[PDB]
Amino acid sequence: KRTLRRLLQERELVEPLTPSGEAPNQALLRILKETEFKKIKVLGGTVYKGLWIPEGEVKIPVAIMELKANKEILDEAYVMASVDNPHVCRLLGICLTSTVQLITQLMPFGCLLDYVREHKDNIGSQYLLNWCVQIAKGMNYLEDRRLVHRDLAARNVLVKTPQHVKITDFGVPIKWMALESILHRIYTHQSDVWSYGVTVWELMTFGSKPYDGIPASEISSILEKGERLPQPPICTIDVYMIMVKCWMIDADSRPKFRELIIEFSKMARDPQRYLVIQGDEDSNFYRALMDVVDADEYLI
Amino acid sequence: KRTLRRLLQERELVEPLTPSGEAPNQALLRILKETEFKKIKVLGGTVYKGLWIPEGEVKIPVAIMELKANKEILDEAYVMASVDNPHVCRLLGICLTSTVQLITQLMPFGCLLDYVREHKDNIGSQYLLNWCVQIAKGMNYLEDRRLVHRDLAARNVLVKTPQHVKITDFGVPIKWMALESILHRIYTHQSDVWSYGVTVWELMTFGSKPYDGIPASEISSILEKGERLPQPPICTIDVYMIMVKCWMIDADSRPKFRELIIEFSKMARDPQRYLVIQGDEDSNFYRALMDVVDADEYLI
Repeated sequence: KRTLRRLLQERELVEPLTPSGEAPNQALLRILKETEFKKIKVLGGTVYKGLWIPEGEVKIPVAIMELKANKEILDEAYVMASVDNPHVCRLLGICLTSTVQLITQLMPFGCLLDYVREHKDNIGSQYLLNWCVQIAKGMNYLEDRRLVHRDLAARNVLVKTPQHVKITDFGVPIKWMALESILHRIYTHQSDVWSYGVTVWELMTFGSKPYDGIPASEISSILEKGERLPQPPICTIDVYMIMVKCWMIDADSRPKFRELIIEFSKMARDPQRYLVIQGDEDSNFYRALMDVVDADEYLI
Repeated sequence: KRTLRRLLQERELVEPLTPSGEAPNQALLRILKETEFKKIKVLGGTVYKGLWIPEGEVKIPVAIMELKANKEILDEAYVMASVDNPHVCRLLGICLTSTVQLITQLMPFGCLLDYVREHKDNIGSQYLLNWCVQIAKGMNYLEDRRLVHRDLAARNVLVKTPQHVKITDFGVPIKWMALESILHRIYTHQSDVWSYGVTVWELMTFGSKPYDGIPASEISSILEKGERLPQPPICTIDVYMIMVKCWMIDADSRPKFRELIIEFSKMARDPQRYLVIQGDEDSNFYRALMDVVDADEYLI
C-alpha cells in the first residue's frame, strides 16, 4: 500500500494537513450589474447617493463608491462584507466594471445628525438613550473584530427606523479626534471612545457643532489645558459624567465600549431620570427619495 | 402591527421600561480651562489657594486640588457638585488636564477660626449664635443626603460674609473626634455631632485650641474617665449644656442636627440671654487677595 517513498511523492500532490480549527468566513459577496442601480446625487475616486433596483422585484438606498490599485478596493470590500452586526452597516455588493465599484447600504431616514436637527423638539429621553446603547454595541462589535473606525460621528450613524441606528461604513475630523490622535496620529479603540463621547454630545445637543468657530489648529491646546465640550441642558450630571470620562487625556482612563453598553442600558431602563426634556412623557432624506425599502429588510 | 415575535426582537433595540420616579440629578459640572485660574499659595496630590478669573468678565476665591485612580477624583467631584445648600460649599468646576483638577470655592473672609481670633473683641452674641444655627443647618442637610463629613471644625467653616458661613468641602483630627471614632474608626452623623460640639466650643472661646498640649494618645482615656472641654466664660449653662450633650459617650444620647437647629434658633432669637459678652449691645485673608467676588454671588 502506502510505502514511505510513495508518501513523499504525494506530498507533491497533497499539501500537508494542519487544521487551525478557525471559523470559516462564510460572508456573501454579491456581484451587481451596473444597469441595476442609478446614481442620483454626488456625495464626494468619487461617491454617489443612489438607489439599487433589482430587475423584476423595490428601490434600495445605496451609496456607490467609484474609485492598478485594485488590491486596495477589493481588500476593503472583503472586510466590509464580513461585518455582521445589527448596528453596523454592511457592504451590499460590488460591480466589476473597469473601475471597480463598492455598493454599501444607506438608511431610508438618513444620518442621525440631520435627524436630531429636524426632530429636535420631538425626541424623548428614551429614544436618545437607546441610540447610545446601539452605537456602543456597534462600536463594541468592531472592537471584537479589532477594527478601529477612526471617524465615529453623528453624521456617520444612520436611521434605519426611529428605534434602530447603524454606524455607517468607514469609507481628518479634528473636533471628534482624541488628543493622542491629533498629536501623534495614534488610533485605537480608545481613541474611538473619545469620538463616541463627542457623538453622544451631538445627539444630546440636538445637532450642535462641537467647538464652534474655534480653529482646528487651536483644538489640541484647549484640550491640554483641560477644557472639554459643555454639559448639554437636558443632561443630568450622570449622563454628562460619562461623556467627560471619554475625554480623559489618558486613553486607559476612558471607559470601554462593553462598559458603555451597560451604563447607557441602565439609563435607557429609566430614561426620564437621566435626561430632562420638556414635554417628555419621516425625515428630509426620507422624502428626498420616495417602494423605498432598506436592504436588511429586502434580503435575509 | 406589533406581533409578540416582533416585540421580542425590539427588546434588542429598546431596553425594558422600569421608571423609578426618582428625582433627576440636574447638578452642573463646569469644565474650566487652566489659563483661567492662577495658583498663589500652597495649602497641602496637592492643594493650592488661588483665584479663578474668567476671560472678559471678577476674581473668585477658589481652592484648586491637583491630585489611573481617576475614578476616585471624578466620583468625589460628582458628590461635590451635587450638594445644594446655602451653608455647604459647592464644587466650582473641574479641569481635565492630564492630572485632573478640582476647583472648589473659598470665601472672601477666610476660615471662621481665624475670624474669631482676629475679631475676638468685636463679636456679639447674635453673630455667634446664628453661626451655630447655620452650621447645624449645613450638617443637617448633609445628614439628609446621608453624607458623613468626618472632619467638621472651625477651620473648616468659611465666612462668606459676617452673617453667612459655609462648611467647607470634606477634601485624623483626634481632638474633634468622637470616642467611638478614635477607638473603632466608626464614623456616623452622630460622630459629626460630637465634632459640631467641639467646633461650637472653638467659636465660644474665640479660637482656643481644644485639649491644649495634651497628647493625642491620651485623649481617648481622658474621654472615658468623663473629662470634657470646659465651660467657656461667655456661655450660660444653657448653651454649655448643649455642648456637653454632644459629647455623651453613647452616640444616641447626643442630640440631632434637626434638634440643634431648633435649640440654637431659640437662642439666636434672644442672644443676650444665653451668651454674656462684655460690651455686647474685613479680615487678614480678605486683605491677602484684594474685584474679589465670591462664586455664589458671581453665578446663579
